[PDB]
Amino acid sequence: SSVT
Amino acid sequence: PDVVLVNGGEPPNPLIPTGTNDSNGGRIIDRLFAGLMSYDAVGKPSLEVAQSIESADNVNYRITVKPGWKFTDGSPVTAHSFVDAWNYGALSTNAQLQQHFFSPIEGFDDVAGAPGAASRTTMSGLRVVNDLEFTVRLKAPTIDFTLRLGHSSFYPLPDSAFRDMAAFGRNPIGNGPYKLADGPAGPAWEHNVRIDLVPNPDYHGNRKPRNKGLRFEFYANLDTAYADLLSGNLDVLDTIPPSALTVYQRDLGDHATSGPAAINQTLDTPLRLPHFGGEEGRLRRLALSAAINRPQICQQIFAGTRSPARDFTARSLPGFDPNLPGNEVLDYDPQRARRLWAQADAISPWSGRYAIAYNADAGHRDWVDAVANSIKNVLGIDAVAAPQPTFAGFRTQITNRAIDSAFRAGWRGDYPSMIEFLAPLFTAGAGSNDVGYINPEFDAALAAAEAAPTLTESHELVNDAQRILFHDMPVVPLWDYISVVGWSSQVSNVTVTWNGLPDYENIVKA
Repeated sequence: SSVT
Repeated sequence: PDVVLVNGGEPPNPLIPTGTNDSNGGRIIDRLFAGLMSYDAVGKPSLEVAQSIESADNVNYRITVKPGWKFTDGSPVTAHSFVDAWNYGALSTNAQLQQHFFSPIEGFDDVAGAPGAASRTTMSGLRVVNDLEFTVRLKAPTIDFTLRLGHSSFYPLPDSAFRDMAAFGRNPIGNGPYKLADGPAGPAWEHNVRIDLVPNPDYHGNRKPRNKGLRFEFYANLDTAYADLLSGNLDVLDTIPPSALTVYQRDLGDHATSGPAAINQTLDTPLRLPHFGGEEGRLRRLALSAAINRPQICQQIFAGTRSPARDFTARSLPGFDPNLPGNEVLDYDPQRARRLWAQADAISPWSGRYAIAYNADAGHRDWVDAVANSIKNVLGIDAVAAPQPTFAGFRTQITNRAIDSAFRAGWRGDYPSMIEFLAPLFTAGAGSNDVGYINPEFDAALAAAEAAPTLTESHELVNDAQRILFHDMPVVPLWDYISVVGWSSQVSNVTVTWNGLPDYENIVKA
């Protein structure tokens, strides 16, 4: 998943 | 409070598993559903909803579903609950960000963006046998197909979802260890503030909660979150702010733990931006990589809690190799950076501003400022930081292509497979390919790595495929993570998993  | 208070953020997208590509939504979705497999804290899968998953060839799979599972609306979990959710994810008409995970299934090309039968709405390779059994036929051997069956893209959905998926995404109904609260003063999901979850009494799987609920608090600022941790107003903080990196050990003692996690950070420059497409753009991306001093930033900005990238994946993954030929593109070399940038200027002279957008809610300010300053000083260009307040808004601009600058990105692993760090980001049609990179030779190299019969061969083929990435520099890999997680004196049994997240179900609160 795309972090942050 | 009796529930465990942990940090999170507003999901950029509704709470639909196949529509969730980010960690803010992901950390919620993974509490609400149970898939065919579940993952332990080291990322090893075990049978969960599946009674069996059988394949002798990595091409043909027979999946049997355990009887007696249900969603929190009382309806049963059946083979259809899986097959209908997977077909929904795969069909291009539904524009699901996780579509890519279905790509190895025969018939994907009919329903996705590919040559094939555009009237078809389901994948021919997915076949229901009976209420609790289905088969999967892949187009080619796929060494991480079994492993990925714990991932959210494969979660089952209740029949009611499909009648109104927008309504479902606002108020999801799942089958997993937690469910949304029916809280005493307003909705469980208070947008931009928090989400409240309580245990699902129906659930009897591998992740039974050891606590009475979870509250994900959507902090606007990680310094606020750290202050709350120190005062006991937050129980678990999975990201220590930069301001605290040199003091957390003094502040928290044995209530903080650190370790490598399968998470990376990149600098993404869409190929559609001025001066950043074609061969010109390739030369400029190589120049940017050479203009960034990853050891220095890791030491000074991050106090040693990031490790300089040596490839496009993460040091802690199986088969990782930090000494691949061609990885010198990830070494700081100002003279080389200027030579590459000048070669790009031979095609078209640079002009304008290079801006790095980021979400300010997650502690990126210091490093982004440092990288922009490094690029400015090495290359002599107008490079600046461009903060945005929230991850949700930032990702929305990236996804809809409104963003008009470079931007930070990075991947938190979904399961421990190097291919999983590459295919979702760099294959031509992937929903999380934020920059528009297309190289069919790379996609073919990954397919070859997937077809290998053994993990050792597969890993060596993945690493061969990464040579193409060293040449193309589709994004600039920066560093991978040393996670630092702190917790309050009111909780215990806090374990940090392989991808840096708390093992939420197992946290205990007296």
